Amino acid sequence: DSIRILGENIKILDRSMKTMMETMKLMMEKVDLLYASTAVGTSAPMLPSHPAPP
Amino acid sequence: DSIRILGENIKILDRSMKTMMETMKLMMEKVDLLYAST
Amino acid sequence: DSIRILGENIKILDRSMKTMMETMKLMMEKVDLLYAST
Amino acid sequence: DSIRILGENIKILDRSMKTMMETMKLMMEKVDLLYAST
Amino acid sequence: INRTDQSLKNPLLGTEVSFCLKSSSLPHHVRALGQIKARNLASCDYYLLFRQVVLPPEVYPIGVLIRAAEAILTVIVSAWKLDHMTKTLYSSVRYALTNPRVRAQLELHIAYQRIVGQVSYSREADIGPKRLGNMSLQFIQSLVIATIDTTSCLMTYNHFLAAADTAKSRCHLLIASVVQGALWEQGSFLDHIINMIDIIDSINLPHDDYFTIIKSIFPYSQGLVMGRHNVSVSSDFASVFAIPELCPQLDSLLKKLLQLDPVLLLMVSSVQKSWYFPEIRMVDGSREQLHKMRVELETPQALLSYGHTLLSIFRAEFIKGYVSKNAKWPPVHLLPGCDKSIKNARELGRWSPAFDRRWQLFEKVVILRIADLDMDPDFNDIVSDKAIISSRRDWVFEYNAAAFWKKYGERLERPPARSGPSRLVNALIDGRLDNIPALLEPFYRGAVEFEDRLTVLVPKEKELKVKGRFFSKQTLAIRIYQVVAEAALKNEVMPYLKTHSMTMSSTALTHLLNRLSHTITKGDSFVINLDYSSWCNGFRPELQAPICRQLDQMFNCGYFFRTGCTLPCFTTFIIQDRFNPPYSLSGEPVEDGVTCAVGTKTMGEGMRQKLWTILTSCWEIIALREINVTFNILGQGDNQTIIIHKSASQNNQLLAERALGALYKHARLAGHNLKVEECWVSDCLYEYGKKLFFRGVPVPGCLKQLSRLFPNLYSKLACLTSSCLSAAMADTSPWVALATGVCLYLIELYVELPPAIIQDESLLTTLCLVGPSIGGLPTPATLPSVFFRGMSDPLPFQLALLQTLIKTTGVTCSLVNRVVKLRIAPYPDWLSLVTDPTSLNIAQVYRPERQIRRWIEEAIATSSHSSRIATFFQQPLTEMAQLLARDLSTMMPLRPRDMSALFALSNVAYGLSIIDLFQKSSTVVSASQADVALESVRYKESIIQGLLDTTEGYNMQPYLEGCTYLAAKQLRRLTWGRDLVGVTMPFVAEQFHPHSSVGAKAELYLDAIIYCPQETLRSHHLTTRGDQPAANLVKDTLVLHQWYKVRKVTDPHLNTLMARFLLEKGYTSTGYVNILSTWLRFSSDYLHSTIHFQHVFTYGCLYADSVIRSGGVISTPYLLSASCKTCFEKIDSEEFVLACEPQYRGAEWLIFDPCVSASYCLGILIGKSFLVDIRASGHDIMEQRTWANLERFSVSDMQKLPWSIVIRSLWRFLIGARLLQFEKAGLIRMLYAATGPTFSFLMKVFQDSALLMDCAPLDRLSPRINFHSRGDLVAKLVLLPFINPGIVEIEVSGINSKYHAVSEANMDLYIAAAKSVGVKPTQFVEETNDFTARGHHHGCYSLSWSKSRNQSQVLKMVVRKLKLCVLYIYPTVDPAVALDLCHLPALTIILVLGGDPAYYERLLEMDLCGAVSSRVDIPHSLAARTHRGFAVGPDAGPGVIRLDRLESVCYAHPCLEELEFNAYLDSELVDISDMCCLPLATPCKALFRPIYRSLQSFRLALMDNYSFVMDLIMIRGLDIRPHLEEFDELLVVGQHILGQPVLVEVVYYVGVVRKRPVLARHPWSADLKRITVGGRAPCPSAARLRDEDCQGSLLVGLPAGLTQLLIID
Ligand SMILES: [Zn+2]
Ligand SMILES: [Zn+2]
Repeated sequence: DSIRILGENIKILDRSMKTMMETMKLMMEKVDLLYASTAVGTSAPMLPSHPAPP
Repeated sequence: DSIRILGENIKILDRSMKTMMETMKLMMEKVDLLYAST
Repeated sequence: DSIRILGENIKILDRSMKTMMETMKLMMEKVDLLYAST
Repeated sequence: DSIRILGENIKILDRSMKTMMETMKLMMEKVDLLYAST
Repeated sequence: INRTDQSLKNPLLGTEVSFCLKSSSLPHHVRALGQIKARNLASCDYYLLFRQVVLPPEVYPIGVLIRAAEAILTVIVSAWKLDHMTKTLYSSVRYALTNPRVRAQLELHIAYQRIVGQVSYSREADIGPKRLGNMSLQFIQSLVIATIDTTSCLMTYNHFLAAADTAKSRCHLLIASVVQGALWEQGSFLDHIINMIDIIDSINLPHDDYFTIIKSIFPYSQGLVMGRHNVSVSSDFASVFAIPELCPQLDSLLKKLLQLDPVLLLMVSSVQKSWYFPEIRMVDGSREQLHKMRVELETPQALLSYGHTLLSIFRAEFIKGYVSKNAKWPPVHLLPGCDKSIKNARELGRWSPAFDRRWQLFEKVVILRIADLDMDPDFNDIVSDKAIISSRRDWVFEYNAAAFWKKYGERLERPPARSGPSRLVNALIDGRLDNIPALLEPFYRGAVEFEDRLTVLVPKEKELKVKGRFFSKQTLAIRIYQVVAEAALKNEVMPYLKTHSMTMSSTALTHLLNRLSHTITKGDSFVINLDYSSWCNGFRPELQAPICRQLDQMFNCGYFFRTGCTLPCFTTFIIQDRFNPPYSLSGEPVEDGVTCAVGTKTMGEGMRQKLWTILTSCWEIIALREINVTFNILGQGDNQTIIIHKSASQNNQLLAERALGALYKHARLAGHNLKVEECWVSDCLYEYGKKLFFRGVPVPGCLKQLSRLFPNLYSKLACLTSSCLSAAMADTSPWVALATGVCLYLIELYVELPPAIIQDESLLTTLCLVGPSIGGLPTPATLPSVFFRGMSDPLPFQLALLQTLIKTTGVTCSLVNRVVKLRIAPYPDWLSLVTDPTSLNIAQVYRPERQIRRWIEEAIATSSHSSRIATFFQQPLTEMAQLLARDLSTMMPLRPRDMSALFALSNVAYGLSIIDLFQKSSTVVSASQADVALESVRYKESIIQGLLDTTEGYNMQPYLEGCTYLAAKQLRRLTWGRDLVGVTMPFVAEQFHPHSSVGAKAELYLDAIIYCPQETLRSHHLTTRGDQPAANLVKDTLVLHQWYKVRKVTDPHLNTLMARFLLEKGYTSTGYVNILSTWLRFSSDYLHSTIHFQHVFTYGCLYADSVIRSGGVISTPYLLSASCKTCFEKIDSEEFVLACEPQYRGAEWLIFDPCVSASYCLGILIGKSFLVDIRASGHDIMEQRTWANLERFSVSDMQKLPWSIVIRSLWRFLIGARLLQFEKAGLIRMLYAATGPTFSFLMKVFQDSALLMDCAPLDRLSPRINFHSRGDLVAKLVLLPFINPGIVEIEVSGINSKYHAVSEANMDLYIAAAKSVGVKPTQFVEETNDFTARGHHHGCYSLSWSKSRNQSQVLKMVVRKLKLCVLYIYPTVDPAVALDLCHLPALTIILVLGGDPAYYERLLEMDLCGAVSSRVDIPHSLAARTHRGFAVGPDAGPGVIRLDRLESVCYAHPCLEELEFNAYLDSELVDISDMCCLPLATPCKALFRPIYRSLQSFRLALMDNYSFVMDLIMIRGLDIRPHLEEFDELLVVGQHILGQPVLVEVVYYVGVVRKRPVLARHPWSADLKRITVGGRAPCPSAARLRDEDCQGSLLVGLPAGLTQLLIID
């Protein structure tokens, strides 16, 4: 039982992480579209938005 | 093997959080240069 | 025994996350209505 | 050795969380002053 | 080489001519300026010139063509045996080719083609003046000068090509129109076509208005049709266009066409390319394109919000589909605030219906990873000729240096050669695609390098838009990204979208389309036709970013899709308009808003073609759901059809109005402003797959379709035949297609070959009749697939055609040899055979190029510098393929069908597919072939020389007489040398000889097939419906191995070979005729002989169609008798002993008795079939599709199984199922009736009375139940479980658990094992009560219940008195009476059926013994129209037996108590007083033994029915009145036996009181339902049972309620 009392804890830690995922992804949608909207007609480079494949 | 698999899961959770690090750090220049335009 | 001391540290850890959680939400709204009021 | 490495893992998690916090406080003010900019 | 095109394939650009006119200083300009006249027109008005071209009449001698076409059509039709239509066909061809206007158009086409040929692919820069009648064409480099008169129209070569294509299209249109009109009820509509041509050619309006008119012709015609014929939903589509305000003559002509026939109007209006194409106004077109790629119809905030909503609905649909396909939710993470309903549904792995209306609840559901992005596309997508730009630095290679210099004053810094390839195949060859995951890595990051951020827009050719539509050519990296994304979406995501998923499964599409066709006519499902115009230049990043993010998460490809969703904002766009280049600042294009544009909101046409489809389905579903309608969104392109079903409370008009309002609202939110110009609702016209459908029936595409490497005659003819074959595959009639194809083929031959060949009528005919199967040019004639749909051997057809030609026409066999020039190859080429099972082993001289497969492979293997190619060609694939084919050649009983099957599922087959896909690319062939100009000249010279030699080929005399089946067998024997067998299939026309039943002899009827027309057919019926009906190779090999083991082949060679394949993969352990067919009831009663049968059926229907279209009419049924006996081979499959051990090795570098089991399976299969049938309503029963294809079975196979086993299995399944009242009631009502794949097919299986008496359940049950017809006995037998538990629970004892476990996935497997169990039972012949002069009166008489009892007995007694041996019975006689007469021994019955077996079929169905089948002569009965000798049924005539009913019974016959009739024969009375009853023996079931002399048997039946009625009363909602009537019949019999009076009417009160059945004549409870039964009469059969001592025994032990009902108070 002592192994599952924290097993749920890990899940809620994971769930908080998953909620964190969506939270910024909404930020990343907005920020990207701001930058893209200001790119038309300019030489603005293509800054990445994801670090790299594993 | 529950302990080993949960250790692996928390490891991949660490890696995802380092990806969180790099993405947020990556937005830095994107927002910053946006100021520089103005 | 030694597993007891690694429990409460998670308790405060989550309370740090919870205390962190509203930090996003209270700024979720303020970064949201930035976009509409634009 | 599993418990020891698990403890080191928790420690690196806590320090990475300190890094998250300090980079956020390096974020919140800069994002907020954009409101004063508009 | 200059002028390297023979057909229009590029947009009609005009900038080049403008540049050369005023600018430019090249030498050609000096000559060009010299030849222009004072009134020099502009290229934009080129069509205004070519319309004035007139040729002198009768310039090209073609009468030879007319005669040759006549002969060819005559020969083809005569071979098909539809001779009577030869007149129509060849008269139509002659009329088409003799009309002055048509001939003028044809000559113009010929002149244009000759001119094109003489200049195209030439090396000379300039070609002297060429006369085109009154024109004076002159060619300079790539420019053309037209000088009809003192007027000049200097134009580009593409303009001249467009003019030539227009002339050719008009020729096709005219010929097709004439032929088509010749085969109608409303024929001869050519005049209207010519009038339209003149009207259009008389238009002098400006360029833009003219092309607007031409473009609007078709939508305006659709609007005209809809407005007049819409019945429920209004329409205004016609009013939107400006044709009447611009060209009134055209409007009047179109309205006249509508008044004539809507289908004609739609067909004529379909053509949209027989009118000159426009010169795209690049200056304005490009500007508007760029502007439309950056306009914002909605604020990005609203677009993002609506994108979130679309993400919600997308999640909902995906979850629904996944649950429906896997019964479990995907891996999802519920955000905080998730609705408890979603949580519960996820926990239970279900899908509550409430979600569909509450998609918003899914905003809190996030889908986790479900798969991984397949960053390794298969070669099929990569190997393509789609043009691409290697990188940014190549942008300077899409413009003319001189024009750039003249437009800016500075040179264009082009490097000497392009920095990379120009087409995707070249890129793959160069090794640039060997590391795709690394190539797409920047996309994963989201930072596509600068070098791959350029797109070149290309105007699209052959489109009637003045401002043109541009399709984008992307960089190599972007193309690979597009391919990967499209593959991922179409494979892992798109299928799971439930609502959209039912838009690509052809089964679902076909079912939905059939439902729409059947439902639209009456009107309960109108269709909304969405047609987005700005779709391609639509979607903005905001709208799609949410779904992009969701997809990214689902595929665990971080910021991959979103990369493409925001990419175009950082892309440079340039218009591919040479002679108008953008300025070059630092080696990069500079934005100007006309030629170049840096960054745009959309990515342009041809990108994310799937994602946009998903989004469109999403918002359409959102729009329609909120108005609570029933939609079936259908379509994939910018045009989509929405099907809306009728609502029970709103007329279709209001429903359509609300749907249109909702769609407008919910498409505006998506930045896709929708206009009335592209939205119409109708219940008459609906378009899908570029095919109009008027009132359900498809609109013929004859007019349109028939109007559609280095050049060569073979390629042109092949394209012609393929186009005509596709048109025929469409609803286009085969005859119009064939005639038009023959005419066009003759024209094409006329264009190329010299006069020495053309002016030889016999040679031209023979050449046109020699197909490719025998080694000739592809011709429309030799195409058996024109009419049929499935595979067909072409060789017998070719031989039959040649045979008919030799027999009829004056052509001699020597000429056939001369034309054919058979040349058997020196050595067998097994690879070709395995690729084409039906082909001969001959040298295809006219093939443009053979053995090029090795040449392509060798060129690819070397000069590659790649990695994927190297590992894909590490040794010659062709050699290994030849080795594998030679290995497969050892099949002792050669079966090239199997070889092709076995060869197909091998890696080398995939390799050959890749190689010949490489060959498909245009210039990669030139890369291997390294110029063509000589080849084209060489090829022509070769064929021209070919058709001169008088030297014969292999003598064909022996292979032209006799049956063509034997001829094909012998030919294959000769051309391969070891007796190929198993693929030749007969030619239906030879196999069957249609005949009219009006005149036909018995010898003609022995073997034949019946065709019964329900009513007189005519031209109306032809167009109106009637009433009558990867690793996957692993799975393929597994199923094939099962299919083999079950055939019982267990050969070590095959086992090892298949295991080798599996370890290589890693495993280790019609349409055109159905409409008419619906008016034909079909039968087969010869029992001789798959897929080829469908060919025979289609041939019969074709005979009907021909005899109608020839002006005739069919009233009497017709036949298709068997003619060529030798064509009926007796097939007996043998083993595939491979003989020599297989040597192919492997590649690995590419990429209890079955009767019981079957009987139990049949029982359960039938049980579930009934279970699904009961659910279906009246509107869902017309479909004959049983649960799982229960129909494709023979009759003998079923009769092999002991029917007792099946009956027990079905009974056990039924009792085990134990359905509640509703289903039981549905079964009872429908089984007493008969509908659908139900008791119908049961009765279909149970004609043979042998099964009935031999059915163990029935014989025991026969004395227990009473029936009235064979259609009631079977129903009682199959309903026994729920009516008579007394016996069913006795036979339920038999059971076996392992039999239950027998899965149905292998249902056909047990049938095959039981194919040859033994021999079916016999029929026996049970007797009827006979009479003799000296006999004993036993009192038994057949048909006791029937009123015709006395009549039937009198006829029997008369027959026996007359000692007749042969008797004729007309259909007028009572069916029961004839049956009784049939049962008489030592008598032959000849029904006067006149070729209609309905009456005879009825007699068989009623009878329960073999008397009818044994004593009724079928060959004579179907061949008899009037009686010959003694007959019954006529009121008068020689030998006619007549019964005159006596007014008063004046005689008491010893056998018949009252003689109610007097027998007369040819006006002479027949004395029958001395006749007496014959000793009776085992009687037939027609005597109704179930109720026998033994009253205890009647007691058993009465008690059983009483119990059944009591059980029925407990069934709520069941109409019990029908059953009570049969029970009352037994009650009347019992009352007669007891002596009680037989009341005419009796009132019964029925109901459930205190949970018990009640059936009482007196109402003792208010809840009892009163039911009155009238017409009750005492049954004379009950008289025999009315024994005085038998009265008491009846009531002993009977139920009190039954006793009360029997006794009348
Ligand atoms: Zn034959
Ligand atoms: Zn019978």
